[PDB]
Amino acid sequence: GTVNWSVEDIVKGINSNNLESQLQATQAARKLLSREKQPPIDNIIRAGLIPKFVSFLGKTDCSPIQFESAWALTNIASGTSEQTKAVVDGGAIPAFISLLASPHAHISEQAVWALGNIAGDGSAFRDLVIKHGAIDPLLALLAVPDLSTLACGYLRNLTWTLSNLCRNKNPAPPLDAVEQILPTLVRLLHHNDPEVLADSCWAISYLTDGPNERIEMVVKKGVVPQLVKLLGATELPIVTPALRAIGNIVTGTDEQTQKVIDAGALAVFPSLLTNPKTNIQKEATWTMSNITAGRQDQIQQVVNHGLVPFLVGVLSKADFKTQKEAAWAITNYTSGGTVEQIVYLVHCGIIEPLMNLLSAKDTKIIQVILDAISNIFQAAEKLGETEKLSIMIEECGGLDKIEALQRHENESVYKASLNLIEKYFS
Amino acid sequence: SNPRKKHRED
Repeated sequence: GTVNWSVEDIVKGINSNNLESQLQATQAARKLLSREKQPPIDNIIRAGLIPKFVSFLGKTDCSPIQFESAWALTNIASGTSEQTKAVVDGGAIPAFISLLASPHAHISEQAVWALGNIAGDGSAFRDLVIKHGAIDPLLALLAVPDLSTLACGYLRNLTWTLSNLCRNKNPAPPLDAVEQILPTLVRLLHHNDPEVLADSCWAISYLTDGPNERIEMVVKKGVVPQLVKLLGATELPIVTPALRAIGNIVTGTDEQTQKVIDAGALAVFPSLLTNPKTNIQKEATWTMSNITAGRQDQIQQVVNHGLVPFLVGVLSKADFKTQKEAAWAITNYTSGGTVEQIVYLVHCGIIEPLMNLLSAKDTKIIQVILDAISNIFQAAEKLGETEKLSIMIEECGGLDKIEALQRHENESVYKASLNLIEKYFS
Repeated sequence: SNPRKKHRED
């Protein structure tokens, strides 16, 4: 009946002064816009149908046309920025926010979805949705004693749209909006649905992707132990944003980093640093590099958790971008650690895989590695053991690399090499 | 992140 109408027929029905004819044509537009292969969003926009869809959002006495136009506008808003802007330009934001309080759950849910697409376009539309007042009625939909009484799909859509209000960074969402959203986010982070959990972690990862004061707003809410638990989940869609949130937090202060350690996060890293998904391994190793950039007592916790052998492992074999994070983790370690912690690094076998990576063409990973060797040599000078390290570097073919890096396009790489040759290989 | 926007096909 409403399957595969031409746009011309849709316009004809929507432009009739017959509400039932408009309903039929609107549903036909919805089905057109619902197909997978190239829905004709632009043809629908060019026919001038968005203002009519938006006015149908307000037809309280015909809830079916509210639903059909909400769905049609949702799918237009799901397209390019220009296509989303056309929905916004038609006045859809206040009309969708008014539908959040609809007694029809399926209409309210569709308005949640539509605002998620609009907010998800970028910071400006996100903040415009916030200025029109979306947050209060969105949160009111989740003000229930037990989240489990809400329909699963409804709860997932609410969580996803909330995460888009937490997303994007130039600028970050308004501080007061984040403060307003966070207690509901914390409650969603303890829900048992894996999709709600994944999108809740994503939202937290966005909020911690910023300056230390942004991290602190999240960390003060006590979520770190729950993030560490989710870090151990078997669902990769949960581990990935949980790890990104944890990695964001350890870019903050040493005190914020300590809350991650206190929560037991380091005990998960044997798995994460050998995880078969290469980007988990990379994110986990980046996280390690920001922990080894901390206090000596935090470096010591890395040691105690047996994580240095795992760093030797990723340095020895891993995709190259993970090995770069591992090199950073080692140089950070050698820059802040004690003599004993640096000596322990050599005893674990850091020298040979570190020398092997000097063959890379990445100029900055060589600067990073050269810095680490200089730091390890400085620890060796305090124990009179500079030679024993020189023989070890030369026995694994390292000396050949540093003496060959005496011919590099980068000036600082050349000079760091010859200084190591000058001072420890005479 | 996961998708910025979501299309509803049903």
